[PDB]
Amino acid sequence: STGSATTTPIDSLDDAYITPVQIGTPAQTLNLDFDTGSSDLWVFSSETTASEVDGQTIYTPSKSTTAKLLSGATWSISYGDGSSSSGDVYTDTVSVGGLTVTGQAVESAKKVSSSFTEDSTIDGLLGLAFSTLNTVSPTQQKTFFDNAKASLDSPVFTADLGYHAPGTYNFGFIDTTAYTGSITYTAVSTKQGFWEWTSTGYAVGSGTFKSTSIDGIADTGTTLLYLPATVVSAYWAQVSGAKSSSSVGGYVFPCSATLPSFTFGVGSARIVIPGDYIDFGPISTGSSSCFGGIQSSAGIGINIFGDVALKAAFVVFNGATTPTLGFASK
Repeated sequence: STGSATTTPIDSLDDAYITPVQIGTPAQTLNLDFDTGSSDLWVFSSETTASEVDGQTIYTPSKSTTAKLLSGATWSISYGDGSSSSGDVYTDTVSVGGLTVTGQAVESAKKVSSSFTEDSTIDGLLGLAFSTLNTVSPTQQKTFFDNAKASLDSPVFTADLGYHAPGTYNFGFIDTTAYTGSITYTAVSTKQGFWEWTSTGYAVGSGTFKSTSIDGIADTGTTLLYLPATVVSAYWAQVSGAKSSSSVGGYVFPCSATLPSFTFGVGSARIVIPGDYIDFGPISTGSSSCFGGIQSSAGIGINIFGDVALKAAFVVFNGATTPTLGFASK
């Protein structure tokens, strides 16, 4: 089997992407944030505290003839941005782009933190990291991809995120028309539960490539590119007037600037992020100070190849017995 679904930016900045997902019988379609940095499929629901729902579409398990309470199971998750959610668990039929999994754990939120409530466009998350990170207790549950894998034509999914435009998540096949050149594959460590890999270096604009190992994670659920402070300083030093602002929370730059590109290495291959992809717009409405899309990871503990980086590539998440990642230009 295969599946193919369009993923759409939630706003004009590409802050996140939503993909329609069919849950239950008859189908209830929710728009979920596919997140290769986490491993829970959780949804706003008829069980979510009413004051914490503000425009999201909810899953109502009592209206699904295939829903079953997973007795005794609870979940609770906290994300790198400080947001969180928790609740109980049903199993139900879940379909993405024509690919159907029966008995998928659907984690129904009883509580969500304010940032989720405040974002009416995201109805939940669909985790695509390794199932070892799934938070369901006392019996950890598998991700949608883990449950689908054996049925897929090939045990892979691909992320093709758009810049200011829709893109595609495919399951079970590699669309050879969706990228240019060849796909360069690179090793993955699953020791932390992430799609963790090592970039071979970077360049700023037209500058020389610096060969240096940068361990980080491929994370579709993180907006920005978070890299070591040395790398980030070298980038922003090429933007007149850019500075790190402790009050704003990162590097800012004059909105009148033209940003240089940023290149990262994948083996001997190179992925070029155009400068425009690094512009996240005014820090507040009407400001001429703009927020940068490349930020320091120094306070995180891990480097993160988020959407800024991934949307410059066609990315293969290869879930074979020894997982690997592939990157192609597009």
